[PDB]
This record gives sequence, structure tokens and C-alpha cells, in this order.
Amino acid sequence: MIDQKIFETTLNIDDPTNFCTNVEAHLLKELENIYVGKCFKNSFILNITGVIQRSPCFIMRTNNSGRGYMHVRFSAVVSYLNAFDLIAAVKIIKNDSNIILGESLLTEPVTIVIPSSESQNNVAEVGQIVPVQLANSSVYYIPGRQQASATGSIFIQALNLTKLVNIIEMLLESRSKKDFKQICFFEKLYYAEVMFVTLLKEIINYLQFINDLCDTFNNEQLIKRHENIWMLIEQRK
Amino acid sequence: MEAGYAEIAAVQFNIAGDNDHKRQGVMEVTISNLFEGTLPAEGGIYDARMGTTDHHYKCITCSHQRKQCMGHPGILQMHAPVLQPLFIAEIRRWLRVICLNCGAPIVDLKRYEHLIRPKRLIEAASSQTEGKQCYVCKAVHPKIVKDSEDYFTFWADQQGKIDKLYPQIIREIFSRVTYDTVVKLGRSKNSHPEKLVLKAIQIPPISIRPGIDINNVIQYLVRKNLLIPKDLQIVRGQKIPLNIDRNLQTIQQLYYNFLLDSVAPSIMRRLPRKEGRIRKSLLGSQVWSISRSTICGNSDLHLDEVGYPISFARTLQVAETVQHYNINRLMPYFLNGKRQYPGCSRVYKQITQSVHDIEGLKQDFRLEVGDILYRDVVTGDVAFFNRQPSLERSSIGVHRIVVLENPKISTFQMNVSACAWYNADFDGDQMNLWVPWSVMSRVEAELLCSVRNWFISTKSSGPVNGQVQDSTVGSFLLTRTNTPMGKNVMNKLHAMGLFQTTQTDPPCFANYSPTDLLDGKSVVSMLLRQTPINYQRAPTWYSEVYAPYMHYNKQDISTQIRNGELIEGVLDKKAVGAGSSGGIYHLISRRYGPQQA
Amino acid sequence: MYADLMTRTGQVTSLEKAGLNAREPSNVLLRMALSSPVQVLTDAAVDSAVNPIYGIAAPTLMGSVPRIGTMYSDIIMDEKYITENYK
Amino acid sequence: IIGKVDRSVMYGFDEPAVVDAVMRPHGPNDEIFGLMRLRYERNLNIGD
Amino acid sequence: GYANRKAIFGLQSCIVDYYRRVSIDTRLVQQLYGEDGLDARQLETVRFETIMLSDQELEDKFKYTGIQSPLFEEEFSRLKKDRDKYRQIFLNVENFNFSQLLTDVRQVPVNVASIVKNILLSSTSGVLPFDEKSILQKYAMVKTFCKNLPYVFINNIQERLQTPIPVYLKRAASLMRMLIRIELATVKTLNITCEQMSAILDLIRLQYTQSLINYGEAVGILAAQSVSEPLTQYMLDSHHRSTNKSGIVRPQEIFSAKPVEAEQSSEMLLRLKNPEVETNKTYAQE
Amino acid sequence: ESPSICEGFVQASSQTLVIIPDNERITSNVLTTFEATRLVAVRAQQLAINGSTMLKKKYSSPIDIAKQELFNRKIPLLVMRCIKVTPEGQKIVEIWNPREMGIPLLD
Amino acid sequence: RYAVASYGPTDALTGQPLDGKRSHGGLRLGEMEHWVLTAQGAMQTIIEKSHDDSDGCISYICRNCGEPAIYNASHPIYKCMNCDVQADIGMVDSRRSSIVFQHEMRAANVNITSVLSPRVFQPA
Ligand SMILES: [Mg+2]
Ligand SMILES: [Zn+2]
Ligand SMILES: [Zn+2]
Ligand SMILES: [Zn+2]
Repeated sequence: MIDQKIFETTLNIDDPTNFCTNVEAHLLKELENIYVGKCFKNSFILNITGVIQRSPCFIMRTNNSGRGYMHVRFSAVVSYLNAFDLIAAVKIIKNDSNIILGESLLTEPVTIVIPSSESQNNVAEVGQIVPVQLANSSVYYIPGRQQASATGSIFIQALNLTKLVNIIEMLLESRSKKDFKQICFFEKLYYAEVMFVTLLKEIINYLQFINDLCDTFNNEQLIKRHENIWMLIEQRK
Repeated sequence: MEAGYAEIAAVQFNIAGDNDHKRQGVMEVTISNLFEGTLPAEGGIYDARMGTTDHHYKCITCSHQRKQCMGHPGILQMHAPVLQPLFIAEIRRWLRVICLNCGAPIVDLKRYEHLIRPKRLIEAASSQTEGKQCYVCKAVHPKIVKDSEDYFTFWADQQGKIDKLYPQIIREIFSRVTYDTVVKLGRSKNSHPEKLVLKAIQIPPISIRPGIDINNVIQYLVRKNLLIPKDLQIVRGQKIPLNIDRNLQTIQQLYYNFLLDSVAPSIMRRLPRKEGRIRKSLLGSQVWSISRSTICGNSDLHLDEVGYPISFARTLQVAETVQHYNINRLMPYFLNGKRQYPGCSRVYKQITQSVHDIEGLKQDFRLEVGDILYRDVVTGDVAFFNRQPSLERSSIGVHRIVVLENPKISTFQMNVSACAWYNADFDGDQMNLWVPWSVMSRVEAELLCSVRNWFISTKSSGPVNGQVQDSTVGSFLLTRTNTPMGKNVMNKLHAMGLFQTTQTDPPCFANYSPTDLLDGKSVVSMLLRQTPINYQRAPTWYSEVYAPYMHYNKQDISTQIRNGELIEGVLDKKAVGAGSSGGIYHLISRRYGPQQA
Repeated sequence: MYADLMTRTGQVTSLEKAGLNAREPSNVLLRMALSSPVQVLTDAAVDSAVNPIYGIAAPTLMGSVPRIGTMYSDIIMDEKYITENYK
Repeated sequence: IIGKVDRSVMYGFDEPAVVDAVMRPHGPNDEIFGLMRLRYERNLNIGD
Repeated sequence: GYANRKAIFGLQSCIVDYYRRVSIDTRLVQQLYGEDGLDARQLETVRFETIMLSDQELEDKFKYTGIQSPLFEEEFSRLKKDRDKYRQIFLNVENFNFSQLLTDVRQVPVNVASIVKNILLSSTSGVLPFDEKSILQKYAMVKTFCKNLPYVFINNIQERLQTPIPVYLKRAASLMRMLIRIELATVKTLNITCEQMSAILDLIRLQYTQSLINYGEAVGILAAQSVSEPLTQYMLDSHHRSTNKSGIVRPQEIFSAKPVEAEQSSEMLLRLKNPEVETNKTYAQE
Repeated sequence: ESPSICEGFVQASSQTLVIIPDNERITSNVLTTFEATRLVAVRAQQLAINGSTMLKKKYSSPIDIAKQELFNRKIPLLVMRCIKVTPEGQKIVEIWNPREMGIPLLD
Repeated sequence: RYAVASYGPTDALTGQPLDGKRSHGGLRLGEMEHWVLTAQGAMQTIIEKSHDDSDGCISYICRNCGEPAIYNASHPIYKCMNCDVQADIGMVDSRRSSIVFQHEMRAANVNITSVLSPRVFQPA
């Protein structure tokens, strides 16, 4: 999921003379350099939107460095993962990693780990792509890390809700735009306010799952390459 | 990520509970062995996760090379709880107030609604409160007494029968206290008595106990903790075996002596007194780039100048940052190195973020823009000059450096009239001198702490400086009307020679033939014309005590200056003396600024 | 200044530790620096005292530098001036 | 001076000194130690 | 050292704020630093001429009779009022002190007499020809300057906008106003032309502005230091002193707020009533 | 109970900078020696780290250049003076201009 | 007579220079010198002498709980032990003696939390 979020942070300016020549561009460049692709305050910050509020460039009072800090309050688009969400692709890295984990190439860098207690585990190999469902133990958005950490497993007021139902409507257009034979095959394989919210969340999870499943497998040869999972799910009817 | 700049606005002191330690400590101490081989034992009291006392290894936790690592706390889960040694009195006061059987207070709380929060609990504890009965469980209240042999032991006596109040029982009693009782008794939420009993003490970061003394007590504490069984569930009246009693007493005394021994030096002994942490390390400090020497007089130095021996001017350095404007001026400093004066022995290349000695840079020959060079202190630099004790505001002032290139001179040389700032004399006094090397401190020193600022005393609003001793009597001799040999006059050559060492622009003697007898006061008026003032007072020379005897020349008993032309009288302590309010230097300061004074 | 300091609270408060408690009770760090740091530290801990950072001793004991003198007034960069003139 | 193996000691002072002493005495513990003495030629300097 | 450290830690938190008030954190200690807002290094002692003059002597010297305008009656009445106010306040100060006598010399930021003397010395013209228009203009500008004098404590912007001045700011500049009225009286500025008088007024304003205390100055430490040293000489003088004032005992009583019982050298000075019956020693003795 | 953090509202609410209008400021329009010294020091350090200047006369030390920029009214800094800390999270400052304001002695 | 450069032995505990000329580093600005410098309103010489030419260090305070933090920009660790996920580590200039002091007090189970000055934003 993606959603813009406002972040408050304090910068540091090692040359305030050059900084204030193009203050807004410099602020955008520094926030992009520091804050993209890293978790912060239970978020991931995919992209930096223009700042909302910024401070005058003060001068560091307590040290003779002559530098300045400036406080920045900016908005940024983040990626968050809720409970039992459905991400369609994980990529394994190491075979000496018998705990079984991998890396995700989606637009949500997450180190995904799968417990070795289930039947469909310990059978995969390095370099294969397998859909994984997040567990109930939430996601660790630890800061300063270039990718998030999470655990997962192989899958087996009226106008306020208008905004929620608005998101699903556009997501449907994403499904129709792309090729539909892969979507049909995958769907064959997998065939007041609070309850409305949770139902809408489940609908979002499943529809985003099918769309990302279609997207993940760009060409058809990987499907035969990863055919060992089709039987793995088919035996689980 | 990037840690943005911030400043501390307030500090909140709270009692740290067991959860505080458990979530604040980086690890848990389980094994008593200090070192394996020549490296810390993992899980020991010297574990590198808590800090570094050696340059060899990093902190693991923060990955910093000692000087950049501040230490991180460690956690030791006690097999049996311990009372907080700091808050023994608070524990006692809480016990007597509250019923030991249900957690409800037995003192009338409604009577304290009109009192300030700090006073409520102490006032309630001051009451009799003994032999009372509870209003919800009807349990009578035992009276609490303190043992006369140790500080942390509580004896609960119920009409004569004596039982020791153990830390487990005390902890349960405090865990029975409701938040309403704590709030209504003038204590914040964070001061709940439950926090006063520790099951997991904090092993301090090794950064505050470096070098392998107080670690002995820590290791002893861990060893004696291992001796206690891990499940010492002591209820009241259990009568645990006597060996367990002495072991628990030893653990409690060890923790108490770790915190407040003699208050080995414990943690709390480090704080108070002059040599303590506060009054020595915090309110004062030891510094680098500072020199101390014996002061001595130098009549040929300006009042705002100090004679810095050259041997010191090569030791202390001034950091000059290389830019486009100062490349050509800084080049002769760089070329000299340590071989000549002025030279420099350091270079901080920003691109490499490294500092190079100047005798290892025979092939560099290049200073980039943004490079920092540490050049020697040359004549004209500003320097702080301090004599201790620093009682007055003028005890620290900035003098322009005069480098004495005589290698046989090692004393700090100052003008005699500059002693009034520091209340100094040359009987063997020593004054610390340090040269500001940063740009910010140099600017501040020349613009704010220059001794011209302290020419007018902040204490008494009069001038501090003036002529002392030989200058006062010399001015008197110069301006007196009659020498014993006759009238006080000098030829052109000697009047010309009076102005040799003044260093100002000498006056014009072309109007005087070589045989013209210039008066004693004419030459003074020649100098005072540059800063004309008006002054009219009786001199110190004219005193009524001496008056009945001696013949007082009428031209000497009234000093009178009109527009800087000395008309009559003599100059003595009242006119030119130091500390004289209304003196000529005070007027010069008032009209032309203290620098001209 | 001496007289106005003692009489600022409507009562003559001494220069001793009692007077400092009366005038500045919340400045725990200042009273710690004055005398008996362990006792006033215990009192601050049990009272859950918050000590705002001001004056001389309070920021000195915290390792910072006091906001007096040269650094009483903050300095900011004139973005308009740099934008209009420096480039 | 007195290079010892590294646990050797340096001079330390900023005033050069002329050495006239080389002995190896037998201390209380019967062990040998250094005990080198240095001489300073002091004229009446400015500030004495 | 003991007394100085105690005093320093008592006073160190007193810092001059942006209003030139001395404040602890945010709580006031003083409405104005020295009650005048002036740095101790920028004070000069100058005599106030009108203080000791009798009413006819005051009229002889300071009353201007060269023009029959009532403006000069108003100016002389202002001079008389200032003299009376000074006498009243300092007679009261003398009253509640043991031996603090009234003096007409006071410490001020600007020595107006010296500035007038300098301008008159540098003046090209000698005895200026009589000109009523210039005299009235000079009086008007002196009066306007004195009215706008409390604005040196705020800024030029609030002077242009003529915004209200707080009462304590008006009171702070009362002494300088009185000195300026005394020294720039029309009877004393006859030879000073309008351009030279405006020069004098701007010079006075500049020296007043340069004499004010700085924002952020650590005045508490200044006071502690300034009072600590005189104690050293005070007790060294105890061997002339004997009513137990020896040592720091009296400073201990003052600084530690010792109660009346703790005093060792307590005294009272009681004035006899009926000021015509106290001139004789016998009745006082009885 | 609790580790002094869970109930700890330690994060102070962000403040909004309120700048007093130019006709409402009631602080001195003449730089205090502390403020002038701080301006000169900040400017001189910034010239040391950067080197740019607006001066015509070229000097060989950043201290001189910053001092002349203050004297010749081209120093690119603004002295902001803060007088409040309101409980409503509203920091009240008045931003002064060292170019317009008077300059103390400093000499 | 004594003169010291910017390098020398530093105290193991506080990080301050050693005592006197004999220990090859030191000389002291005691309480009185700090009082005098403050009375002059120095606060840039006090910064230089007390921090740059003494035990100068850069503390880190989480600003989300006020407890000291674990920060290192070279080996990336942006974490706190009290709120880990929600850390907002702030760079605070300080002195090593102050941190050692705060650790002594914390080891006495009196917890120290630094509020940190709040961020100030000019209006949109
Ligand atoms: Mg002496
Ligand atoms: Zn560390
Ligand atoms: Zn009960
Ligand atoms: Zn935190």
C-alpha cells in the first residue's frame, strides 16, 4: 500500500551561505538524499513530496562550527504493510539459509523471512519466485535500513468510506489494463464503519495480490521455470 | 540517517524502575568472568557491548572507537530483589503510611487535600500511625523501626513479635498500592513506590568505570548474586535459612556500598566536594593549547600588549583555514615549517579528513581551498591573559601578542599599568595565557574581551588603570615647577628625547631653537593636545598635613588643564594615578574612548 | 541587584541553599552545583522534578553552553539577501 | 633515555639536559634498575 | 571565597532580557537593570547645579528674562519642579538611612555640560546676535528631545510611531531629562545656534544609546563579583573596629537573612519629635 | 510500573514561529556588542568555510571581511530576537536586520 | 613555566586533559574562570576552551523519549532502546564529563530524560 505522510525532521547545513541561494531546491535535494528508500517512524518514504513547513536557517549555537540546522516539516509518500497482506513475489538469495528467507524486488523493499515449520517450506531453491503472505506478527520498520524487515508465509462517515471505495475503483482499472490470460489463470489457481473498513482492506489485499501476480511474471517461460509451486498449491485443495 | 541539530530545554529526574533498566540496558550480565585472553568476556561485566576502555576494539553496540562512544548500560537480574539505596528513607516513609496487608492507605488522606504535593507524603509519614487499624481489611498496622547496624533493613513489630521486612515482601506491598493513593499523597505517577524495589539493577556503562576500582564491587555483586537460588520466594515469616540471610545481607550491603559508600569510592562519592565530578569536571575543566608562566614588567609594551616568548609562540598554534584570499599570506607560514619563524606544524586536509605533521609533508607543497593550517602565533594576534583567582571581571582580558624573539626570555611580559586589571605584581606571580585559534573565538576576543573594555571598572565605575609608582613620581618630577637646580626646563634635544619611546606621532619642535628651554609642562601639553580635556583639581602633592611646614610653590598646588594644555600644577596620584575617578585618563576615556585612554 | 534578588519573592530569601531553594526550586541542577548534590538529586528524583534549562549552571552541568552574552540572540541566514545578491 | 624492552621512557622536559650518570644499583628486591641522573646548567634567567 | 561562591550561585541566573529587565528564567527580578538600564562602565559623575540653590538664586541664574514669552516661565517652573522632586526624594533617602547625606553629584550616562563646552569651544561664532526665533526654536527642540528621551530604551521605530511609553521607562530617564534641562537651559545656550544645538541633542542621544546595558549580559555575576571584593577589605578593617561587627559576621547576617534574634550588632536611630526641641543636648540625653 | 517513557510525553509539541510586525517591535534598533560580535564571528567562520564575499576591498583574513561587512552593511545575516515561550506552542520572535540597525563601537 | 599544544594525555574517565605540567597536559579554567568569561558574555571562548580544547563530544538524545541513543553514520545504526521504531535521534553538542555525570546518576536509578527544544516552523 502507498500513502502520503507528513514527516518532521531537522536538517544540518554545512555551508549555509550556499544553502540559502536556492533554499527550496536545496531542501528538496537533501530530503531526497537522506529520506528516500529508508524506513522512518513506522513508514518507508518511497518519495519526497514538496515540503509543507520549514524553519529559518539558524546557526548552530552550541558549537563554533558556524553551521546551521533548519527544521523541516515535509510530506512524503510511504509504503506500509498491514496484517495478513498479500505481496505477490519474493526472491531467495542463499541456500545455506535453511531458515528460508529472501529479498523482494517490488516497489516495497522488504527482507522477507518464512518459518521452516510448514509443509510448503524447505522445498524451494535459490532464484525462484514464490508469492508470500505476511503473518500476523506485523512488520518491523526499523530505521536507517535500506530495506524493511518482515515475516511471511506461502499463501494458501458515509463520505469517509467513499475515499476507501475510491481507491478500489482505480485499482480495478489497473487489473483491466494489463493482460488478462495470466490473471485468469492465477484466479483459477486461487479460486458499520469498522466492518466496512476491514472488508475493503481484504478486497484491496486480494485484488492487489492478483494484479501483482500478473505483473511479477513478465514473460511466460518463468511459469514453467517455477512450475514446482503450481503442484504445491494444487495439492492443497 | 542524519541526526539533526537539537538543544536540551529541560531535564526530568525520575526514579528508574525495573522496566527502565530492562528496556534501557543493551544486554544482560550472566557470567562473572572479566577477561578471556586479553579481550572482554561476552556476557561479563566488561562486555564490549557496554562500551570500550581500549583502542583495540569497538563497542559492538554503537561501533565507535572509544572517544566517540559514550557507553551503554548493562542489566543484571538479581535473584532476590533489592531496595533502592538512594530512596531508603522514601521506602521507610511509604511503609509506615500504608497498610501492609491490602495496599490501601490507613492515614486519613482527605486531610491532606489542602497541602502541596511535596509536603503531603512527608507530613503523613510524620504522624503517629502505629497500632492503627485498616478500614477495608481490618488488619492492624505494625510499627516500623530501622536497624541500628545497617541502613536498608526494616523490622516490622506487631505488638512485640519481630519479623524482618524483606525486599520481596516490601515489593509486593508496594505493588498493592493503587495509583489513587500515590496521587493523593503528593507523589507523581513515576514516583510509585513499586519502583523503589529492584529485581534487575543496572550495570553502569564501562565508560564511567574505566581502567583495569569500583568494578571490584560490581564483580563481587554478580558473584554473590549467582549464589542466591533463582527462585527465592520469601513470604513474611518464612524464616529462610541463616546462610541465605547472610548472603542476602551481603548482596544488599554490596549494592548500598556500590551507590552511597562513604556518603572504595562509590558512585555517589564521585559527585560532591571540590574534587568531585561536579565542581571539578563540570563547573571547571582542563584545556589544551594553554600556557602558564611567570609575569614580569615591560615598560615598552602597550597596556593592551603582552610579551609572549617565542618558544611558546611555536608551541601554541592558530588554526587558519585556507581560502582564496589567504593563500598568498599563508604560503610563507607553510614553507617555514618548524625550521623558521613564523612557521606551522599541522595540516588538516578536508578531502582526506586527516591531519599531517609538517615535517612529513616534503612532497605535498599544495594547500587546497578548505584546508586548515595551524600556524604559529605571530605578533599582533590576540590572546587571553588570566591571573588566578579570577575575582574581578577584568581578571581575564585579551592582549595583542608581542612575540619576544629573544630565546633567553621565558616570562610573560606586561606593562606595569596593566596589572590593575589582574591585581598582579611581579613578586613571582604566574598568569595563564591561551591564544584563541578558532575564527569565532578570535572575533569574540578582539571585539568583546579586549582589555580596553575593562579600562572603566564595572565594580566602581571609575578607571582601574593609571600611572603606578615610578610613573606617578616621574610625572610629578616632570610637571613640578622648580627643580633643586632651578626652573624645570630642558633644551630642544631632551624635550625631543622625552617623546622617543611614546610610539605615537612625535610633535613638531621646528619652532624651538636648540637653546630654547622647553618647560616641564609644555612637553606634557604637547602630548595631551592629541586628546584635549579639561581638568581642575588639587594635586595629591598639596596636603594640609604637610602645609604648616615646607614652602608650597603656588604654581604646583592646583593642577589645571584647559583643552589639553597643562597650564599649572603638577601631575600626581590624583591626576594620573591608577584608580583615580575623574583623573585625566578617565576624562580621555569619557570623550575619546578607553582605547585612547 | 543583591537586594532585588533576595526580596523578589515578597520575603527576604538568603543566599544560602535555603534561599536558592526558595527562589529557584525547580532548578535542580543549579542547587546540585551549589552544595549537597546527592541530597537534592534524591529530592528531585522522588519529586519527579522537571528542571528547565536556563541560567549558567543548568546548561553547564548538561554539557551545553549557556544562552547568555554573545549567544543570547539567535542568528539566522537572510535567504532574500543571498538570493538577491550573492549569486 | 634508558631504553627498556616496548616500555622505554622518553625525556619529557622542554629543557635539554646533559647526562652524567650510568649506574645499575641493586634495590631492595635485589633486582637491577636504571637510575640515570641528568644535569642542567642554569644561569640566572629572566624571571628567576 | 566562601562568601563569593555562595553569592555567585545565588545571583548567577539573573540575566538581562530583551526588555532590559533582569529576569530569572522568565520571572522578573528587576523592572530595569540598575533602575536606569545603564551599564556600570558608562557612568560619569556630574553635579546638578539647581539642587542647593535658594529660590531667588535659582531665579537669578536660570530664569531667562530676555524674552517675555510664557514658554520660559514654563521652562523655569519645570526646573524648579525637578529641583523640588530631587530634594524630596533624596531627603527621604537621607531620612531612612543612618548617615547617607544628600549630594548634588550623580552618576549619569551623558555629561551634558562637557558636550556643551566642546561645542561652544568648536563654535565659529562668538557672542551670537540676539534672535528670538532661534531661541524659541531651540527651546522647542530641547523640550521635544526631553519628551522623546524615554525612547532610547525602546527604538527609533516606536519614536516615529509615537507609541505609548511604559511608566517605568519614563521614570528611568527622569534624571537624564533633569540634567539636560539644567544644562541646555535657554540662559545657557544663548551662544549655541540651532544647528549646533541639534548636534548637541543627537550627540546626547547617541551617548545615551551607547550607555545602555546589553541584552543577555550576565548581570548577576557582575553584581556578585562587584560586592565580593569589598568584603575582603571590610574584614581587614575589623582590627580598627571593636556591636559585634568583626569579621564576616555582619555580612553573614545580611546575606544569610538571619532573624532579629541572630543579630549581634543591631542598632536603631530614632529621631526626636518636635524638630525645635531636639536642638538641645540635655533633652535628648533625658 | 511503566519505564518512565510510556506515559512520558517527552516529545515537546512543535512550535510555530510568529514574527512581530516591523511597526510593533520594541527592542533596541542598535546592535548590542554581544549581537554585533556574534554576527561578526558567524560571518567570519562562514567565510572561512566558504570564502565568498560581497566586499570590493580584498582582505587576507575572514575576520576583517566580516567586520567590514558589518560596518559597510552587507552582512547577510538577520538577528532574530525571541521574547516568549507560550504554552500554546507559539514562539514569538522579531527578526531584526543588521544592515538597517545601528552598529556599536567595537573599537 | 608550561606550554601545551592541542594534543596530549587525556583522562580515561572524563576525557579531559590530565593535571598539570608533570602529566604532560592540562592547566585549568576552574569555576572562577567560567564565571569571569560568562560575566564578559564570552560563550565562544567558553565553547572553544571547554569543548574543543577539552572533553568535547556529541551526545545523541532520542527526542521521542529523551533517553540517550545509539547513532553511528559510518556503520549505520539509527536506533533507540526505548522506542526503536519511532526513534528521532537528535545531535546534541555536549561534554564527555556531562555524559559521565549523567551515567553516574542513571546508575543510581534516577532516570534522566532530556526534553529537547521543540522544532519551530515559520507559517506556511
Ligand atoms: Mg604577587
Ligand atoms: Zn558504545
Ligand atoms: Zn489494609
Ligand atoms: Zn527513543
